[PDB]
Amino acid sequence: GSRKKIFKPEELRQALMPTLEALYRQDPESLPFRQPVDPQLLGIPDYFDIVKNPMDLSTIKRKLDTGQYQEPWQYVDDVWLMFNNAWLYNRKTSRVYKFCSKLAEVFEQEIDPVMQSLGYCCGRKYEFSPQTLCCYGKQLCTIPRDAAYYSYQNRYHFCEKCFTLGDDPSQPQTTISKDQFEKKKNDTLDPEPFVDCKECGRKMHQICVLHYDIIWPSGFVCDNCL
Ligand SMILES: C[C@@H]1CC(=O)Nc2cccc(-c3ccc4c(c3)c(-c3cnn(C)c3)nn4C)c2N1
Ligand code: NA
Ligand SMILES: [Zn+2]
Ligand SMILES: [Zn+2]
Ligand SMILES: [Zn+2]
Repeated sequence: GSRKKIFKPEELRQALMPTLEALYRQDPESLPFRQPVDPQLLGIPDYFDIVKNPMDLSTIKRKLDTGQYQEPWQYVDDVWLMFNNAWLYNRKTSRVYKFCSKLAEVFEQEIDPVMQSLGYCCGRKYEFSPQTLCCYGKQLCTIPRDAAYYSYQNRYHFCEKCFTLGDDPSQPQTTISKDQFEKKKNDTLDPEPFVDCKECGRKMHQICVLHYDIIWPSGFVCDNCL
């Protein structure tokens, strides 16, 4: 009897379908996304080499219609899987890529009040900005958002101007082949991390619900469960 919130299918369908309809309403931008990708019909036979888990509006609608989502973040995840597949497969200059970006703008403007009506802090999946990275070359030096840099193992980073590795003064350093590195751009957004309400079990964002002047020695409890 731990007060876990169980979402019934009709609750999720009634709340979330208007956000899906807002995407469907976009003409022309929803047109590439209204049906499952058919690589042979479209003439893109390499599609499933790149996209391992396809997703589209019709599949999301069917999942809502048949109760396949236990909680609304799974719906949010499917919407972003659809977007991320298209941003990966298609070139930035292509119409499908640009249409995807329009759909994502619409979704971000629709999802927060809907998720709030379901008891959540908001519906935003990703952090607002790429995290600032540390540059190994200098001590002061850091890599800001949208900056170019080099990275081995997604661990050790050098800004391009600075570009014998170690992560601690006592750690014996190792020589790594320069240009074993990959050049990257600091433009990736990570998912906003969660904390679960210990009563209802809802996943809430740490940044949304945990404040600099509040402690939770016995565990986080959301506003509606207090
Ligand atoms: C998401 C899916 C697969 C994908 O990642 N890239 C892709 C490449 C070529 C065509 C389409 C595609 C498929 C179906 C489509 C369309 C495009 C369009 C369409 C309408 N206007 N424009 C520019 C494309 N309508 N339909 C039903 C497409 N989209
Ligand atoms: Na265009
Ligand atoms: Zn939030
Ligand atoms: Zn540097
Ligand atoms: Zn709660």
